[PDB]
Formats: sequence, C-alpha cells, structure tokens
Amino acid sequence: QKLIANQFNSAIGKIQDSLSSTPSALGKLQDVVNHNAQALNTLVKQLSSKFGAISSVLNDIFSRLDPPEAEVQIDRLITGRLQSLQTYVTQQLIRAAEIRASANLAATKMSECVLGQSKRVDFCGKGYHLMSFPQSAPHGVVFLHVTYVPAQEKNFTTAPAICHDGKAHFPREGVFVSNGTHWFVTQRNFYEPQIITTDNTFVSGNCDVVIGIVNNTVYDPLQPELDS
Amino acid sequence: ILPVSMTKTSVDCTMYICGDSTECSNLLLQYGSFCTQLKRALTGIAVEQDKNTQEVFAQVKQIYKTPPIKYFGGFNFSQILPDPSKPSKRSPIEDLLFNKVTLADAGFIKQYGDCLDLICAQKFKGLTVLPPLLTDEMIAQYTSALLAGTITSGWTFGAGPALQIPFPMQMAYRFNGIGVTQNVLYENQKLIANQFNSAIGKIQDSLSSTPSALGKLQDVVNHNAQALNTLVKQLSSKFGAISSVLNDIFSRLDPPEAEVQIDRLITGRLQSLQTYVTQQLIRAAEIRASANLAATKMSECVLGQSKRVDFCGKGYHLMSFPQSAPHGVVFLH
Amino acid sequence: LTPTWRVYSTGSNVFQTRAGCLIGAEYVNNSYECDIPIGAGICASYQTSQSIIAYTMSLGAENSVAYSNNSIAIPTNFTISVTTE
Ligand SMILES: *[C@@H]1O[C@H](CO)[C@@H](O[C@@H]2O[C@H](CO)[C@@H](O)[C@H](O)[C@H]2NC(C)=O)[C@H](O)[C@H]1NC(C)=O
Ligand SMILES: *[C@@H]1O[C@H](CO)[C@@H](O[C@@H]2O[C@H](CO)[C@@H](O)[C@H](O)[C@H]2NC(C)=O)[C@H](O)[C@H]1NC(C)=O
Ligand SMILES: *[C@@H]1O[C@H](CO)[C@@H](O[C@@H]2O[C@H](CO)[C@@H](O)[C@H](O)[C@H]2NC(C)=O)[C@H](O)[C@H]1NC(C)=O
Ligand SMILES: *[C@@H]1O[C@H](CO)[C@@H](O[C@@H]2O[C@H](CO)[C@@H](O)[C@H](O)[C@H]2NC(C)=O)[C@H](O)[C@H]1NC(C)=O
Ligand SMILES: *[C@@H]1O[C@H](CO)[C@@H](O)[C@H](O)[C@H]1NC(C)=O
Ligand SMILES: *[C@@H]1O[C@H](CO)[C@@H](O)[C@H](O)[C@H]1NC(C)=O
Repeated sequence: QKLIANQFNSAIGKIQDSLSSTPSALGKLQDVVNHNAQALNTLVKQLSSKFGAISSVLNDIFSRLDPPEAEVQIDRLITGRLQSLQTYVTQQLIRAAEIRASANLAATKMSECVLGQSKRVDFCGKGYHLMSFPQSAPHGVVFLHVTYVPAQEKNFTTAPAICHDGKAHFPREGVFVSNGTHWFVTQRNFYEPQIITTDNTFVSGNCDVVIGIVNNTVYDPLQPELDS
Repeated sequence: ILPVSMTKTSVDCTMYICGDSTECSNLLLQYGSFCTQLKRALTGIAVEQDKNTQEVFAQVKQIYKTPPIKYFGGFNFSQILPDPSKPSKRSPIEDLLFNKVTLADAGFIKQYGDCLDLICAQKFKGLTVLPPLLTDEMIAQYTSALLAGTITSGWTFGAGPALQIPFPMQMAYRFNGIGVTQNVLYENQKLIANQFNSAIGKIQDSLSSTPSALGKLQDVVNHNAQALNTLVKQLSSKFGAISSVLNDIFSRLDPPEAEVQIDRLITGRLQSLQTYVTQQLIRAAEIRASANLAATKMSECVLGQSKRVDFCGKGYHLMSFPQSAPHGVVFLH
Repeated sequence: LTPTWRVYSTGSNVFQTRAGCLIGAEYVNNSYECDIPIGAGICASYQTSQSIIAYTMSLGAENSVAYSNNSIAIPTNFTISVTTE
C-alpha cells in the first residue's frame, strides 16, 4: 500500500509537470478554435470581393450606375455572397458532425472508464485499466487513466501438467513454474510461488496424453498430521 | 476488409481554370483569396490520411522477429509470415491481395520523367498524387512484427514487455478464457492443428478464386477516379459563355464584355471546385470513421481476446490476424 | 517561374525522391525520429556545424523474443502509470 500510494503521488506530480511544461499536448482543443476563427475571418473578408462587379460598395455602385444594369450588378454580388454563406454553412455542418462524433466517443469513454472498470484493451489508457478521472477543459474533457504495468520479469521452467501417481494434475487458476531443482505454483500475473498440493490442482486423466508432463509429488494436507 | 486511407491530391486553381493566361491571373486576383480554403482543406485531408495510417498500423514500439524454426505446436503460419525469397517481404496471401487490387492504382509512378496515360495526362490539369508516408514494405514490416508478437508473446506484448510462452500453452489458456478446459486442447491438438491448416488452405482458395470480395477497397478507388474524371471533363462547360476557350475569348471579343464573359466562366469553375472539395471532405470523413472502426478492431481482436459477440468474426472469438491491403487492412478471424 | 529562385548553387547535393526533387538538404544513412515528414518514409530535421538533413525513417527498436519449448517470464514487480487524454 505504501509503495503504491507513493507511486500514485509521484505519477500525479509528474502529470502536473507534464501539463505545466511548455510543450502543450492540448493541440486538439486549440485546432478547433483556430479552424473556426480562420473560417469566420475568411467569411468576413469575403465581403470585400468585387465578384466581377464594377465596385464593392453599395452606395457607390448605386450612385455611379443606372438602375438597368445596377440591378444585375447587385444580383451578381448577392449570388456570390450567398454562395459564400452556403459554403460556410456546409463546413459548419461537417465540423459539427465531427464534433458530435468526438463527443459521443468521449461520453462512451467516460461512462466506461470512470463509472466502472474496463477489460477492453487500449480503451481506457495503455495497459491494464484500473480507474479513470475526468477533468473539465474549455470545449473539451481530459481523462487521467491509472493502469497496471508489470516489470522485473524472471525466467522459469514450466510444465503443462504434473504426474504424481499415474495421474495428471492441472492448475486451478495458476501456472506451473520451476526455479530449478524444485517446482512451485504461482499466479500468472505476479510471482508468488507456492507448494503444489491437492488444493492447488485438479486431477483429470492419466500421464500419457499430455505432451510435456513432468513427474513430481503432490502433498496431501490431511493425512500426515491429522492421523488421529 | 476495412478501408484505411485514400489518395492525397493537390489542385492548382490558377493553372486548372486559366492555363497559361496572365490576364486571367490578374482578373482572378480581384476575388481575394478564394483558393486558400481549398488548399488548407486538402492539406488537412492529406494529414488526416497519414495520421489514420499511423494510428492504425504503428501500435508497437519494438520490431519483433520470429525464430528461424517455424514449428509452433504443429500449427503452420508459413502462409502469412513474410518470406525473404522475394524483393517484397510479403506473405503469399498478401501477394494475392495486392495482385487482385492492382488492376488500377495511382500508377506507382511519381517521377514524371517516363510520361512520354490517365494520371500524368491529368497532371497537365492540376491533379497530382502525394505519396504515402509509409511505404508498403514498412506497412508489411509492421504487420509482420505484429504477427510475430502475437505468435510468440500472445497478448503480453500489447501491455508492456513481451513475455515468451509456448504456443500450445497460449492456446490452452485462451481456450480456458472461453469456458473450455485445457485438457480438450491437450487431447485434440492434432485435430485442431489439422482443422486450422485446412481452414487456412481454404482461405487461400477463397481469395485465389474469382469471386473477389474486395469490393470495399475498390469502391474508394473507383469513386476517386470517377470524381477526378468528372472534374476534368467539367472544363469543357460553356457556363453560358459563347466559348470555353480563354484565348479565343480574348482574340474574338473586346474587353468590355470579355470581362463578364470570363467572370461567368470563373464562377462556374469555382463552383465546380467547391463542389469537388465538399465531396472529398465528406468522403474523407466517412473513410476516417471506417479507419476508427478498423483501429478499434485491431486493438480489440489482434492485441487481445474479445468477449464481444460477433465483433471479431462469427462464433466464439479466439484471435485475429492482420494483413496489409492497398488503402486498407484485412483481418483473419 | 520565380526567376529570383536561383537557390544558390549545388552546395548541398540535390536528392531525388519519389515525391520529387529536394534542394537544400543533405541525405544521411542514419535513421532518426521523424521531424518534418517529406513523404515516402523520408523526414528532414535540423541537427549537427548545424544543417538541415534528410534521412530514412526507422520503424522502431529491434527486438527478439527468447522463445523456447519450456520457458516463461513472470513479473516480480509492477508499475502504476497515469496518462492523459
Ligand atoms: C527454489 O527455491 C526454494 C526455496 O528457496 C528451494 O527450496 C529449498 O527449501 C528448503 C526449505 O527451507 C531450503 O532449506 C533449501 O535451502 C532450499 N533450496 C535451495 C537450493 O535454496 C529450492 O531448492 C529452489 N530450487 C532451485 C534453486 O532450483
Ligand atoms: C515418470 O515415471 C514413469 C515411470 O514408469 C516414466 O515411464 C517411462 O516409460 C516406461 C513406462 O511408461 C518405462 O520405460 C519407464 O518406467 C520410464 N522410463 C523410460 C525411459 O521409458 C515416465 O517417463 C516418467 N515421466 C517423466 C516426465 O520422466
Ligand atoms: C504447413 O502445411 C503445409 C502443407 O501444405 C506445408 O507445406 C506448405 O504448403 C504451402 C501450400 O502449398 C506452400 O505455399 C508452402 O511453400 C509449403 N511449405 C513448404 C516448406 O514447402 C507447410 O510447410 C507447413 N508449415 C509448417 C510446418 O510450418
Ligand atoms: C520494485 O522494485 C523497486 C526498486 O527495486 C522497489 O522499490 C524499492 O522498495 C524498497 C522497499 O519497498 C525501498 O526500500 C527502496 O527505496 C525502493 N527503491 C526504489 C528505487 O523504488 C519496489 O519495492 C519493488 N516492488 C515490488 C517488488 O513489488
Ligand atoms: C529470459 O532469458 C532471455 C535470454 O535471452 C532474456 O532475453 C529474457 O529477458 C529473460 N526473461 C526473464 C528474465 O524474465
Ligand atoms: C519445440 O520442439 C520441436 C520438436 O522437434 C522443435 O522442432 C522446435 O524447434 C522446438 N521449439 C523451440 C525449442 O522453441
């Protein structure tokens, strides 16, 4: 517990250092704002386009032209600007679509990582998911995923089954490992060797159908001491 | 089969609309910046395609290799692992898929020196193709590394350090993960290996046969080619003008009305470009969504074992195998 | 076109790629992490005096799993990791 708490505290402090660092990784939120500002700016700037007309000012084109052709000149400007608005609306819808897709993904991720524990690989963080934390961001959300990463592996000798009395023994929820001379039983995600007894294995079959079975002994925890 | 990326294209408005016409450049200049949005959108689309490919394929920080001995509990993966007896380190099934897909591609040619005739002739019309960031021998290397990791380490290499394990042992534990005891495998290993070998051979026969099921990848290529052909054919439209040639308009007409005649031509062609850009962005969005689904499938079926029903194949899922395809990916469930 | 663009002389060797002709960068056989993606697996970066170089991208670090017919690796430690999204 103490080591795990220390690791969690250090990881959180490193998260603060990562965010407080100059290389901001929050480019996804800035990209949307930059795109919207640039699109809006070009939409505003599109007003100065002549669209092939004589002038871009309504007052000047009205005073310096006769109505017979001033009508079509204004119609041309109107059509150009309407085309610009329709285009702008089109990209607005496409971006809203992408924003909705991202929001749906974020909602699913929050509901599946924060409100529970997820067995999906590479969904809630990288590694084995434990829990997630949401944080509020301008036009977004930030998740902090806590994962379990194994380390400091060791090599061992292993067998599929063990033959004791002409019978094959299989692990219940573990693996068979060996440090050499002796054989132990441990869980498959953390090294915790144990003596192979009848409570750690189950018997099924004989010793001539499994490839790689190893002769050994299985201790009976009832007969030798409680023989009264 | 899932599409992954599409072709990166770039269009020059000035040359496409008014090819070799200075007067046209001066007249187009009065419209402001009507081409920065299209160029920016196309660059974003290209970057999105490259990012999609990178997210889908670049998921391992190490390049694992298979041992020279190719005995894995009696199973045979010789038909999916790359072989060094070819310039392209590709599996036989990968070669079959590429041969099937190659009736049309981008041409493979991007030096432009050998063009003296569909792409380079359209090159004179401002339709170019940018090369993908990852070549097919790097996509192949990624797939081979993923396959090697899956066969040797199993699902351990996807969450930290690769951990070795015998192949029957991984199969027994994977069977135990779906509710079947490992003695079943330890007693029917030969039958299971025979069934797997026969199933793989039938996969080869299915792909090598005529009823090509790779329509999803072909549809994108066909759509892109047809869109480009329509855009290039649109240059012949009169758009209400007397003629479709700018040089002819300048020679045969005086400026006072030639101005509006070309303004009309500019408007028609600009409308065509905006429509094309909108179509490309929408297809980019659908392809990106498909890429996201493909990424989810790789991560959930290739990097581990999935309990979801009818997600990785039909039945009770055990494992999946990735193979690279032109602008796509192929899974074997 | 653009006559002012003489791009000096052949001081830096012209490198021909499938994407096109690149002028102003020197090719190197060393594989580094991508900085500016030129295309077709080639990236450019500013390094060591100091100049712009072009190279071939590296997929990743090489590895080889020590596979055997009786061998397993079991961790003896764990790490708690916190990542952002
Ligand atoms: C594997 O480790 C165990 C535990 O250390 C070894 O079992 C022996 O256990 C007895 C009981 O306390 C000790 O007196 C012996 O000293 C242990 N043996 C050794 C070599 O330390 C077992 O022998 C080990 N197997 C190896 C090293 O192959
Ligand atoms: C476990 O002990 C048995 C004892 O019989 C070993 O059986 C061998 O094969 C037959 C019997 O089936 C006999 O030749 C001998 O009894 C054994 N030795 C040889 C050389 O055959 C069995 O092989 C042992 N298991 C392991 C893994 O060593
Ligand atoms: C798996 O079984 C096949 C039986 O067909 C072995 O032979 C391969 O067959 C395929 C299909 O005809 C060929 O493409 C390969 O070239 C064959 N391999 C060899 C070495 O000739 C195959 O070798 C077996 N794979 C193993 C045992 O790993
Ligand atoms: C994993 O290994 C590290 C480093 O060897 C262990 O951390 C040490 O733990 C001991 C006792 O808890 C301390 O006295 C040391 O100061 C720690 N050193 C470092 C660098 O952290 C950690 O306990 C191990 N975790 C296991 C075995 O579960
Ligand atoms: C087992 O030994 C091999 C030797 O090549 C080594 O690569 C591997 O890391 C070892 N695994 C352990 C110590 O868990
Ligand atoms: C496992 O044993 C078989 C039996 O011949 C052998 O072909 C194969 O190379 C072995 N695999 C190892 C030692 O990794």
